[PDB]
Amino acid sequence: ETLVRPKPELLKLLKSVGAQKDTYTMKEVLFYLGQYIMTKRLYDEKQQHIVYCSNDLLGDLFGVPSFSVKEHRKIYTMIYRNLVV
Ligand SMILES: CC[C@@H]1CC[C@@H](C(=O)N2CCN(C(C)=O)[C@H](C)C2)N1C(=O)C1=C(C(C)C)N2C(=N[C@@](C)(c3ccc(Cl)cc3)[C@H]2c2ccc(Cl)cc2)S1
Repeated sequence: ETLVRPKPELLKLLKSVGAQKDTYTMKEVLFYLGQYIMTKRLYDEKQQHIVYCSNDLLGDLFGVPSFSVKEHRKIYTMIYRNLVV
């Protein structure tokens, strides 16, 4: 539905997992974010609800060393701090 426009650095991250537009639905952003987390192993097998993104571009952009996958609104907050008109 509605389109969001990533800042350059987030756009960089999305493109590193094969994205090729300037604008995306939130659903597409989360798809690519998932791909990025899985292909970079940004988690620990013993804690499957936590993304560990400290010392990764993703942590720089989201401004946190880890976050919970069950905390959806905060995930949207962090994405929105990386969005532009
Ligand atoms: C944080 C990633 C977690 C840890 C392990 C792995 C997982 O369950 N498995 C399944 C079990 N397994 C094996 C080897 O059998 C592996 C450990 C892989 N895993 C995931 O697959 C998850 C995924 C992958 C598709 C990325 N997601 C999850 N919530 C998902 C469904 C999700 C959560 C929140 C929101 Cl808003 C949207 C989607 C998705 C995801 C997507 C984007 C972001 Cl930023 C965070 C999470 S939980």
